[PDB]
Amino acid sequence: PQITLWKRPLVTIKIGGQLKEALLDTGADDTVIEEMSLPGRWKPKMIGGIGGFIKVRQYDQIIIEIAGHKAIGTVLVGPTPANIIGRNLLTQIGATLNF
Amino acid sequence: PQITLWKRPLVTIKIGGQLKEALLDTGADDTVIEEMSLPGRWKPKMIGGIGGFIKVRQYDQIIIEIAGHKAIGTVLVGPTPANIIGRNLLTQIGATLNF
Ligand SMILES: CC(C)CN(C[C@@H](O)[C@H](Cc1ccccc1)NC(=O)O[C@H]1CO[C@H]2OCC[C@H]21)S(=O)(=O)c1ccc2c(c1)OCO2
Repeated sequence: PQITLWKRPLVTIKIGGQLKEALLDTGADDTVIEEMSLPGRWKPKMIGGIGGFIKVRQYDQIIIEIAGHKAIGTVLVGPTPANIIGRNLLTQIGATLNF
Repeated sequence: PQITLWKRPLVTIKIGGQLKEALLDTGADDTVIEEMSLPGRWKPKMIGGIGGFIKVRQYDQIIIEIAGHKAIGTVLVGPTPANIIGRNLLTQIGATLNF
C-alpha cells in the first residue's frame, strides 16, 4: 500500500510463526524485536540508538512476513522500546519513501 | 521524489539559517536535531529510544526546509547522534511510505 504518516506506520508481522505489531522505521538500519523465544541460532551483538547501546541476540536469515509481504533476513532481539522494521527488511519488501 | 532505502534516507535541510543532513524517519514521532543554538524560548523534554532517554529542548513553530519543501513545527534539540525528521514534519511535505 501507500501509507501516510499522520499516525504511526504500524503493521502486523509474523515471526517464529507468531503475530506481533511492529513499526515501519526508515530511520533504522536494522530490525529490532522485543525479547521472545525464536527458533534459530543466534550470536551476541550490540546495537546503538538515540539513547545509547543495548545487548541483543542477532538471528540471521529469519523468515518474517511484514503486512503480508515476505522477507528473510537479520533480526536483532532484545530490550527495545518498540518492535521496529528497519531498512534491511524494508528493502526486501520493496519499500520506498515518496513525496 | 522517490527516496531509496538501500542507503540511509538522508536529505538536506535548512534550519536556523544552517544546512544540515537529516534522516527522513517514519519511526520518529518527533523531529530531533543535533545540538545547535536556536534562538528563543523552549521547554525541557525527554525522549526515549534504543538505549534509553536523552534530554532535549523543545522549540515550537520552527521554520525548516526539507529537500526544498517548506515546513514549520516543533523541533527538539539536543545530544542526538542523528538529525531525524519525524512524522510531525513528514506529513507537511506530503511524504508516504510505499510498497
Ligand atoms: C526506536 C524508534 C521507535 C524511535 N527512534 C527513531 C528510529 O528511527 C531511530 C533513529 C536513529 C538513527 C540513528 C541513530 C539513532 C537513532 N533508529 C534506530 O534506533 O535504529 C537503530 C536500529 O538500526 C540502527 O540504525 C540506526 C540506529 C540503530 S528514536 O530515534 O529513538 C526517536 C526519535 C524521535 C522521537 C522519539 C524517539 O521519541 C519521540 O520522538
